[PDB]
Amino acid sequence: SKVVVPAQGKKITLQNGKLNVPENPIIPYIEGDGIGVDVTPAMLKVVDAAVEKAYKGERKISWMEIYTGEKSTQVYGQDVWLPAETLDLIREYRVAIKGPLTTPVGGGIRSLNVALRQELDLYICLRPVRYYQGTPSPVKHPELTDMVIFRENSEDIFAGIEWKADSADAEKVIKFLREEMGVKKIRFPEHCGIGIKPCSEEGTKRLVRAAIEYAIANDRDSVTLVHKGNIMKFTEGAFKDWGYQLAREEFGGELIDGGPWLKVKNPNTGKEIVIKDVIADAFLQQILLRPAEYDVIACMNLNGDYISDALAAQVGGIGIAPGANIGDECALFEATHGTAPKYAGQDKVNPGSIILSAEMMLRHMGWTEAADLIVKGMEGAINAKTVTYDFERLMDGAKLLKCSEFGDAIIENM
Amino acid sequence: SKVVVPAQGKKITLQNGKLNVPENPIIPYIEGDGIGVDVTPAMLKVVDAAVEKAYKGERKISWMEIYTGEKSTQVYGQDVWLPAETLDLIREYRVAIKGPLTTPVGGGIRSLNVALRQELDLYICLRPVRYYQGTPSPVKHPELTDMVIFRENSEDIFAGIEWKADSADAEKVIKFLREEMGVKKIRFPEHCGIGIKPCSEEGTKRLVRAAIEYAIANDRDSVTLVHKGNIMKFTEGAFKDWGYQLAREEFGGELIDGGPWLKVKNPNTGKEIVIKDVIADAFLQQILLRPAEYDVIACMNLNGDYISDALAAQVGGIGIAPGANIGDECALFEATHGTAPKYAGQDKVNPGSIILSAEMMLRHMGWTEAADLIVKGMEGAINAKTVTYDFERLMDGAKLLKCSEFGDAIIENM
Ligand SMILES: NC(=O)c1ccc[n+]([C@@H]2O[C@H](COP(=O)([O-])OP(=O)(O)OC[C@H]3O[C@@H](n4cnc5c(N)ncnc54)[C@H](OP(=O)(O)O)[C@@H]3O)[C@H](O)[C@H]2O)c1
Ligand SMILES: NC(=O)c1ccc[n+]([C@@H]2O[C@H](COP(=O)([O-])OP(=O)(O)OC[C@H]3O[C@@H](n4cnc5c(N)ncnc54)[C@H](OP(=O)(O)O)[C@@H]3O)[C@H](O)[C@H]2O)c1
Ligand SMILES: [Mg+2]
Ligand SMILES: [Mg+2]
Repeated sequence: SKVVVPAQGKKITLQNGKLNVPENPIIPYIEGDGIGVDVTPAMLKVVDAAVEKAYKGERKISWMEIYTGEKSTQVYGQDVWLPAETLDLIREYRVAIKGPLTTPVGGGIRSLNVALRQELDLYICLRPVRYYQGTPSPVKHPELTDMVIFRENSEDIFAGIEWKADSADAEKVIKFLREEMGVKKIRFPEHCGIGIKPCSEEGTKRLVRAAIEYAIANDRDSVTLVHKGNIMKFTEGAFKDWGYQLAREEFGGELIDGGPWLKVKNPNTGKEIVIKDVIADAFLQQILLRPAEYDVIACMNLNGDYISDALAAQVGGIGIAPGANIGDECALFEATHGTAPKYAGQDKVNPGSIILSAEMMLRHMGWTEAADLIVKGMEGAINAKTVTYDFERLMDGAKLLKCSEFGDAIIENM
Repeated sequence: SKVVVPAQGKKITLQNGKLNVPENPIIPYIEGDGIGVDVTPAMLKVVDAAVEKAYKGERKISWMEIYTGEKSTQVYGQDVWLPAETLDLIREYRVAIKGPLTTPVGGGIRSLNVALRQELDLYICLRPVRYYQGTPSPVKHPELTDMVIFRENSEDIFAGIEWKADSADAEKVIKFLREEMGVKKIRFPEHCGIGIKPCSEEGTKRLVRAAIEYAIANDRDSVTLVHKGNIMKFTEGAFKDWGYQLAREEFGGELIDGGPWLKVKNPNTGKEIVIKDVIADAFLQQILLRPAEYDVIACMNLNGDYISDALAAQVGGIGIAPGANIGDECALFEATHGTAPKYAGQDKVNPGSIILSAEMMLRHMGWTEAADLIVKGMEGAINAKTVTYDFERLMDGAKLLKCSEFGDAIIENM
């Protein structure tokens, strides 16, 4: 079983919290299915470029291609979707990036995107949403949005703990719930599917710990812990409580008058981070209406997904939203959208998303220089309204660049 | 125990599917907590008015006040929140309307709004969202939105089947799941809260049956069954399947090419209703972006809540959104927002919501005449931009009417 590791580079090492990043590291990349094949090459080009421009030849990346999804079955024999070589390599190599993956209906396989995340314990799904100036938006003021969404990745209904309607198993479960648990509340027990939803002190606390720290480090204004927690009192309602607990405990939360909101004092800055909560259904409105009062946000798995895609449409770029799956031993950055099964190979989709994800990646390695070079190029291209189809078609005379040509525009604006 | 039933009217009867509505019916109303006290009187005024104007004195309503929430404890002794007199009366009287209710933290009581709905088996939460012309909206084209949200009310995580983190009970459940069910997937079993999520053939099918029928009767264009069903395969993924099944089965769905979408032929009209699906997280974007392609929509409990409040902010009026809880033996219309615990008694909040809900109510009784009178008055007031605070404060010189005065403006525009 083999992936040709490049003879040109050196592994990144995690020397106790410190990510030791060499000058020529091996960073693995999973290509993708559909436009993964378009998108990815645009990414490598702009990344390699940002690296040349910034460090004037000193540093560079030995990209190692790994396999997952469609390609895995082709390379490893169709029956293999997520081989382990891939799981080790991400762990071992420390930082990895990926294009879009598809999960095959038919053979009882759960979401490949979620399989990677759960398996590698990448419990922090980091999703930042902000308005690049000149991006055609459906809302009046897309510029008021600049949020950093911290979504729990290892729990919630998203785990995959469910028994099919009428299976002997679901059947056994209902017998348990009613017979033993006293659940006189499942409305129609016959042919009823059951899903399970967990929330631990551990899972929520480790997530919030991460979120507040991001706030302190980047001097953010607040941390909003969202939860549909007045109905789900012991899962979501406990998300809120443990989060507040943590802010008080580990960070020194002072009460803002009669509660429940806290105050965390930013050591490095003197400013005080407001720790507050907002119920999920009411939050979905608050973000269209008073979006300038939210900054960093902590969520469970389900709401995090919903809030990311909701916030990403208002600021236009559903096609340019970046994402990171972060855990303790490694990290996996990714493209947050499909490949569009009709567009593959046509060199037509917006390659923004994967590009910003590499931007996030490059920043995480400590190459802050190549990072803002990429983001500046991005704004350059967009502002010059010489953009890709998805944007071009809502713009008053934008030049229509293809995927690759767009990557180029980014290099031209660095 | 007593509610003074009015000597002035006659009960509505449900004579087998046909709602026999007298000329002077007794329609019960639950006032509300906080602005329930503002809002409600505005409603009764405009309703009584619509009824005078339309039927020229012939018909009228003997309003019977019932009790739930804060008021219940006052009238019935504080310890009683949802007395049964109230539960019978709604059933017996057939149609009831309500203001906002609050649920007390502290005494282990679940949501009063959800208690009523579950208890009376009002399994259809009907939530229509459309743009009244002149309502200050945060999106560029709030006018493209005209959806009728059919949300499942008796199932989903919303049932209240959960065991607190660390309780002996949750503890027993985890032992079951891992020991007996082979669930090597609850990430941190220690101090983990567990919620339960069911979905029956029965619950989803009865909901979709209702939704499509609404489409046929009102000549709607399509029925979008939404579901986060590629991760929740046996609850949400089964919502989708059973729904399609129903459309094929009971309504005669023909396939649109290679699937999965169907075609239901509107008997009364010749037009063909498209039955399609959209995954939940992708739907939350599609509604900001291509909102004109969605019409009627079927949902489970959780997504229905999220989609209602999401759609209601884009079309501005989060404060004017109406709602209906419909079941087989009775129906309960309601105000879909809070009372704002700082605004109560100040005669300041927008009374739209409760007013439209009575509009919906009046329509359901068969008084289609009083119904569009109210909605025409509504548009009149708003268009004349002589509106309430919440609207007035985003309008270029609107006259600032108080709650009551606004009710009046509605009567002035009929
Ligand atoms: N993180 C991920 O890798 C990820 C996440 C979710 C789903 N997927 C997958 O991708 C698949 C493809 O099918 P779908 O079409 O149903 O996917 P989808 O991702 O929901 O599609 C979103 C659509 O919006 C537009 N948009 C978003 N990405 C764009 C881009 N790169 N360039 C231009 N405009 C963009 C395109 O509109 P048009 O289609 O109209 O051009 C695009 O196809 C499956 O849905 C799913 O397995 C992958
Ligand atoms: N269907 C229901 O009866 C229902 C549903 C949900 C919650 N509630 C309850 O109501 C409570 C009150 O607290 P909350 O303030 O947190 O409630 P909330 O309903 O989330 O508050 C929404 C806020 O948006 C604005 N808005 C919505 N209703 C309005 C109206 N009638 N007039 C003018 N603008 C309007 C007001 O802004 P400002 O507050 O800034 O003025 C309003 O208070 C509890 O949240 C909850 O138990 C009742
Ligand atoms: Mg998602
Ligand atoms: Mg709601």
